[PDB]
Amino acid sequence: KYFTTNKKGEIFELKAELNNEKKEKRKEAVKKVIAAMTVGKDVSSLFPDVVNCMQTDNLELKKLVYLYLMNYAKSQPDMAIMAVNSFVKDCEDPNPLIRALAVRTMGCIRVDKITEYLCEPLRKCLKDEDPYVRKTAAVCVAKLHDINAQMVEDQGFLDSLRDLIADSNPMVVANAVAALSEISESNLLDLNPQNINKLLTALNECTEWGQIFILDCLSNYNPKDDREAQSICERVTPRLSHANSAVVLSAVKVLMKFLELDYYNMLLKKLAPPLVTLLSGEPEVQYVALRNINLIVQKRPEILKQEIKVFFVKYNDPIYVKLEKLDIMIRLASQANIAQVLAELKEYATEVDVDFVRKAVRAIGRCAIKVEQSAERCVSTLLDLIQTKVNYVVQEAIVVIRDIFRKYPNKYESIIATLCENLDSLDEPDARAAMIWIVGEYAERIDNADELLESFLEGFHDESTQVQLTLLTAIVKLFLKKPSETQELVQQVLSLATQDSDNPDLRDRGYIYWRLLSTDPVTAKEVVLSEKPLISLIEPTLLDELICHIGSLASVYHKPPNAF
Amino acid sequence: ESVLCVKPEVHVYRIPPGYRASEWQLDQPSWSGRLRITAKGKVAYIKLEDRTSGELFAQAPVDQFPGTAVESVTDSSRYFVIRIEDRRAFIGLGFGDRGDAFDFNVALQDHFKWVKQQCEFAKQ
Amino acid sequence: MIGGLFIYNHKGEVLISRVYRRNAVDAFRVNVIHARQQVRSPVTNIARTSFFHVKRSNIWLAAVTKQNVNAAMVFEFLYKMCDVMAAYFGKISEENIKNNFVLIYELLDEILDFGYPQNSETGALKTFITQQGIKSVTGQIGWRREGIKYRRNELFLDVLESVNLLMSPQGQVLSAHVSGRVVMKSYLSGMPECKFGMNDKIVISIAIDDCTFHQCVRLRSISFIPPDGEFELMRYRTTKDIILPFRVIPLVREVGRTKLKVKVVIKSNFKPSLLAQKIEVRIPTPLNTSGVQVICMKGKAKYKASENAIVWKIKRMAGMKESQISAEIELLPKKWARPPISMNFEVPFAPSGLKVRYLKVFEPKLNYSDHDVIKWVRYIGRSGIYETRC
Amino acid sequence: MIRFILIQNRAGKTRLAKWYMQFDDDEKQKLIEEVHAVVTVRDAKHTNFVEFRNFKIIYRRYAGLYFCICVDVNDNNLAYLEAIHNFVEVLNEYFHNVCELDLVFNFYKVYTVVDEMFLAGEIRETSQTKVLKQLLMLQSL
Amino acid sequence: MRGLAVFISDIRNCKSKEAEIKRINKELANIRSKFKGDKALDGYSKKKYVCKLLFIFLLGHDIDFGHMEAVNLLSSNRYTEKQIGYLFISVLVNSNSELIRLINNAIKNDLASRNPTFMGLALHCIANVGSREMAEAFAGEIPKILVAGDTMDSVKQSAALCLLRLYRTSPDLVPMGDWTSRVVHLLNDQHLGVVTAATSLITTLAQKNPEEFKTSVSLAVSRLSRIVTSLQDYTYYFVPAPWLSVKLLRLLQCYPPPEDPAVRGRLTECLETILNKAQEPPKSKKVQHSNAKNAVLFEAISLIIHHDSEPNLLVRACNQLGQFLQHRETNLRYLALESMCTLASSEFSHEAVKTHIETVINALKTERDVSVRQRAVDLLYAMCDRSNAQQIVAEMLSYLETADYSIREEIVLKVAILAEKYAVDYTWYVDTILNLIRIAGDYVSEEVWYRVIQIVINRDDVQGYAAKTVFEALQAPACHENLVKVGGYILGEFGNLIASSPLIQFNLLHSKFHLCSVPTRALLLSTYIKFVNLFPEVKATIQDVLRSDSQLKNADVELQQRAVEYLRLSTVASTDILATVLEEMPPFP
Repeated sequence: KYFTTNKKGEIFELKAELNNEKKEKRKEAVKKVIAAMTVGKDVSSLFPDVVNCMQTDNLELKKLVYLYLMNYAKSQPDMAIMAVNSFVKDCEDPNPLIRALAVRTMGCIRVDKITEYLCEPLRKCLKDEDPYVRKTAAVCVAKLHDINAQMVEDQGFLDSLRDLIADSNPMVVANAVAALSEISESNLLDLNPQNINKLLTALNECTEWGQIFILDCLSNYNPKDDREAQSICERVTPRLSHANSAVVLSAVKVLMKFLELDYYNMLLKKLAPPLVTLLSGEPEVQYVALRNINLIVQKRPEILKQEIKVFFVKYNDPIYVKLEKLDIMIRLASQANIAQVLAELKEYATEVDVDFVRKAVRAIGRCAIKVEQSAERCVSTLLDLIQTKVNYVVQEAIVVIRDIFRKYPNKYESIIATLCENLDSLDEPDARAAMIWIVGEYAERIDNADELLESFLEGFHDESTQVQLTLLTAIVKLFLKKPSETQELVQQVLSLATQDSDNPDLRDRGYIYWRLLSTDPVTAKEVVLSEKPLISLIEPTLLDELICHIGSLASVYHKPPNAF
Repeated sequence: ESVLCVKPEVHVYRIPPGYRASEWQLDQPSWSGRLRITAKGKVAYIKLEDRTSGELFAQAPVDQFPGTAVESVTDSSRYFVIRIEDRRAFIGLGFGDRGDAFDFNVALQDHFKWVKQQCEFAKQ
Repeated sequence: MIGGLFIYNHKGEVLISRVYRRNAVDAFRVNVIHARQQVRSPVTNIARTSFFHVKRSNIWLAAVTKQNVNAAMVFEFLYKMCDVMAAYFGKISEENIKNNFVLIYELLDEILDFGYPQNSETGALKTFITQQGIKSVTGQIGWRREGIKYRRNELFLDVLESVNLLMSPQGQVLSAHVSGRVVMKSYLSGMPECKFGMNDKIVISIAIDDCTFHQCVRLRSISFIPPDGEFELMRYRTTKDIILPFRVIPLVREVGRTKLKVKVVIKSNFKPSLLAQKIEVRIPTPLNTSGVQVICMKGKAKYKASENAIVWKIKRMAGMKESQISAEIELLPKKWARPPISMNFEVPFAPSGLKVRYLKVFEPKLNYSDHDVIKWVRYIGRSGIYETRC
Repeated sequence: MIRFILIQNRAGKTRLAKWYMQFDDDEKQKLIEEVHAVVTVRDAKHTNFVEFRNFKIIYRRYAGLYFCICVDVNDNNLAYLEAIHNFVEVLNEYFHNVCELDLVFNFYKVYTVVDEMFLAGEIRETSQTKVLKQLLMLQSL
Repeated sequence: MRGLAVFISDIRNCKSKEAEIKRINKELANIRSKFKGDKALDGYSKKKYVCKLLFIFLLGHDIDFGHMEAVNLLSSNRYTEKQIGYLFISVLVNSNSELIRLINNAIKNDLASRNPTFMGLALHCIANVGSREMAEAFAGEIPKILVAGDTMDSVKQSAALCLLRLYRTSPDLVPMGDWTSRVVHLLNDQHLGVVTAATSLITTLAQKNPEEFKTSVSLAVSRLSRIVTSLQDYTYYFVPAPWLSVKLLRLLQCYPPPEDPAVRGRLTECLETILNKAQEPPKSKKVQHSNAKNAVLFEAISLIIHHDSEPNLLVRACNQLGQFLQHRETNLRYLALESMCTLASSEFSHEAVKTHIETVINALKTERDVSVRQRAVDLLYAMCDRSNAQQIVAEMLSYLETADYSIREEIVLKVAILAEKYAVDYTWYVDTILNLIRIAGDYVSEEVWYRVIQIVINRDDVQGYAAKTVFEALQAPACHENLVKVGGYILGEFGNLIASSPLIQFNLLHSKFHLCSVPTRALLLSTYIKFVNLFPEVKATIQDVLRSDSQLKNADVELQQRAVEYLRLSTVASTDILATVLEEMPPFP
């Protein structure tokens, strides 16, 4: 072929430097190979020459070959097995970084032929005296399991990992519990006098990552009695103030599980400050922190009942925590602090984020329906937002005041005159569907309702069918309240819904309204104009599943883990 | 006690005196470090602290943001004049980026937006 | 656990990838980086695979995983990966990573080992990592005057955009760039200070990704002082991940040389709460056209003989719907080269994907707030050379 | 016509970039970036006929190098696909088993070969013999 | 020049990008200090300094000097210095009017030269820069270089292409004159290389001047006759001169069929011989032979389609493109599908292309690449008339069940058009659309449902079949959302033609009632009252839905207004009003 040549170019300049005897040029040659792998260059012809640089004693040189062997340990595994006879030489030399380098690299090779070459040098590494080696020999056992090795010999290895839990260096117990958690998907003898007492003495000593895997393992623990469940929670609660976003939610994951219980009222005052100070972190951490508050304030509402001020939305927050601090603000809105929410939700409706103002105005409507003594405040906010005359606010407040007229009939009718002055600014198909209802109902009071629906009727087509059905229902409600003056509309729209329209969902509503009014208008008042019933959370079977998965990604989607 | 905003890279310049920016030294700060804005109820504190250890250098109660405790320099939108309490004393802050002096002004606005607002619900 | 770390650049090219047991590479590229209309959650489950990502200075740090991982721990690891890499590089960038492909391979086998995060304390790594990194007064505001005192404080921030598209008839987006600008009628009193913020859709013949500012703009958050009244704040062009508002399907069936059957289907690629106005579609005809029967059921269309193009003026078109037009063109007998089917429209969103997130306004002396200021936005998108090859 | 000839690495570093249109200094830089955003992706089971921006790309994968000749839509794309391979063999017997670095150390001699075969947007010469009878006469001159 | 290889080895072996720009701008400080410092550079030492400037410009950096020093090199007496000089000023195109006169002073000193390695180098400098300032001085002297017979034949190839660049930049500056009847005469030349640049020139110039070059048709066809019916210099893997017999075959496309019948007698038998070699066994199994023989073919096919002259060839070229659809190379399937789309439109091959309906469908289902796949769909829509419409539409639907997410948008739009345009009767058209909403109903428009329902409402014998078809389509647990609207209406209006039992149909729709949108949930509530009129025994089981607080107390106003009324119609003591108000609806206009 062309452009390979095996004699000059980039490769033969490197094969002259990989075979250079002085190790000053060897290290600079392997670094150029590793940077040539990431771009995508064929360096597979360099492979039996890089491995000749392993016969060395310089530490910086062997780590550079191992990165060349690491990228080929996973991408092209049938080549990395060519170097296995120098791996097991490096599982016996001193400078026990190299002990931990060879065991890490042989764990990544997904060939079944390493198992007679790895099962023996794991057993010297799991009893090594420098505990950096046991930190990666314990994770290699979880790497040996993912290699297709059922391996009752590795069931002789799990006898060593359970011994590694009762070790002296807690960076070993960081991985030994992390491996025994992940290999438990295929175990974890949770002995009450010995294992749990040694896990918790590890917990106050580990890294800020091993205190995640231990608490993610105690989330699979079940107490014997409720006397034990107190003496476990008195040692997890010191892990509610650590400088990591992760440790706290794993220490909430244990406490929200171990409330199968006086102390039950004591613990809720200790679970509330760190779940509040979980939001002083970076923006992606809050999105996990807020969607685990969003389960806790559904499951146990009495924890964060008094802390709504922290959940207010700042201007510079990203949109995934502006839409989520808004949602938790709704679930904590009560009779006492609705004065602080509605004066805050009015503040977000004068912003510029269109899809956030469109949800901040609706959150006023989810406060009026939720908190029933506050609808006068929720209406007086909405009639002030329409005085700002902003056409993405008025076209959203007119949909919410429809949902306040339905929940609360014949108390707030007097602001319909304040609404309909902004009739010309209605453009959205949802906002116009709300006005035609508001003229449709209460047409016994709006005197010129016979003309307001007719101005919508000239452009009856080229509209959404949400409007076209609602205008069909509103003129018929206008007919059955005033069967003397708007009869000339009912010949119009009902020969626009049936004779002209091609949508059968619009058309069948036309003939059903047409055959009512030509049969019996006394019955038709009982059908169309009957008094409508009033209008109005994770389902608790699914909710009690997710509190077992507080810190994890199952709670972030509010989905059970079988959908992953 | 809450934390309104907290930022590194502020600079304290001594004040030869109004309060124009160029009448200072402007070349080498007499102090540098991290800014902390704390809130003990109604009394807002600015906290000048070291960026490594957390050693509190100087601290000033505000209580009035258009008041004389925080006075923006008439020249520029980033340099300030603060009344430190120990004893009343005038040292001059000065911030690096405009966004670090905008988010200072907003954080001392929104706290006194809240203090006046709770004075309204107290009357209700 | 951590199925792997995918350090992506601005363009979507994989700078550094590690895998711990790829379709996961480009499932993140298409559906997170070049996501068109979606609101950006930081973690998203796309086709049974979870995609964590943390952006640090135009670098996508994807942490692609499958199982039920502790999502607080991943996001707390993707920060701890930066604070190691910041101690070795300074700023995270596309230029510092490409200088240090070797060092990051020694970090991503030290700070994590088979997905599990390890002891990533930067004081401890210096004994285990041998590679070293490769490092690299406004006296008077001269564009507004003193004492502007208006009776009501307002900002009319309308984002004006023009869309240019040449699309292959197979639906392949060949050329697409939006040349748009941000105009704000500023009726703010005093001497205010705005902090205009927006999303990450803007990079700060052939169209080049570009963005220029006004002289008042100062430079992720634009901070300025607005001149009195209307001023062109920010003019930009952008050629990536364009939200195309309409898809035109040129189904043309030529029958010999005496007829021509032209069917053009518009599909509207935006949500139905929005509504596009003044739609005009120009469907060009051959030069020897002798008479055209246009039958379209929605909108008006007529054969303009002096232009040799069937102009199909439909007044309003909502989102997600579609229309058809048929035209059995008669011919009068070289083969006819096909000029593109051009389209003219206006849409009430910004098709470059630009959305305004926040705009605070502070005045120091004669105090008013943001919530005293009635702030409008008005996203106006528009066609320019909006062609579809016939 | 041929609008540009582009020999580029898989990394993206260009080797030959011969332009036959008037493009600006940044417009030349972006079109190069858009080619290997396309040519580096697709493998040997795809066609060599990319419908690029307004006009075709005809490429061939050569062992780490991509030879992209960028062509109007109405030209014979299978003829210019062999005009690539006719151009590679001329670089082969002139550089004597040409490697990748012979386009870097001898970049000015590549500009002679491409001006010998592809002049003014169009195939000047087709013969491998009459190039190398002419091109080896230039080398002793 | 070994001073360059020391430089480039220092640039490429930099540790970083910033270590390059420290070494680049160190070398530019050296080159500027030699030129502006002006110690006399003895020829070739200036040649490596300009060549280092040219390498620095090709790395992306900026060069703002040395243009005056390269114009020194154009007056040199060696080819090696004129090569770097005529390359630095054609790559770094400047706008200095001080220099363009100094360049054009140097090009005229080389065009006056009789050396073909200097004239052959000067015409490269003109045809690469190509500016109007060079076009205005050289529009009259390049044609006299191209015509005059004492010019070496390796310069006529360059001047004919330099006049091609000078015509494409400044077409109102090279006029047709006494220059025209000698460029046509170049097609009798001894080289096939002069002819390659000549038919390049006559192809573009006859786009706007077709009649002035009409004498080239009898010269192109007689020149193509000796190529095809045969050139050891120009054979490219046993194919005689491929790029000549492509460019000589694209010259013929700029024209009508030839007026002289001795040339049509010569052009068609030379188009037969290109078409005859495509069925012959390959002289070489190399893939670079299978393109160069087919590159001449896909212009020989594209010539016949352009003429539409003789039906014998359009039949044979179509039967030639039948073999390339079943081809192991992805190019020859993609180019056969682009040719047959332009072939199926003309009236002489439209009957002949319909015999390849079975091959394209097998090429539709097999192909991995979507770009070759979308050309098959564009061919099937172009092949379709009434004599094969039910064959394609049934096979586009049976493809669509396993189709990928890419092409599924394009097929649904074409099946709905081919069903409506080519409906044999209404019983077929309901049958396919019902299936189109079953298979890929997410992409079926709401303009398409309405003609399904309005044919089921209007006609009589598609009422029982469409009642069966939507009931068998709704029993899949993941049916598409739009058939729930279509099936929820048709089972509402025509449910008593498949009663399987009424208790199944309500429990089927109510299973589909949730997890759906607002108008789907709206339209199903209009169904639940139509069952009360038609099916008197399911009445007790429907009102237990219509009295629930997930219906009467629902948040959006249309579901509440529809569920309250359709509760009251069957609850208010009234049977004669319900059978009246829900009578079978009249047909549509």
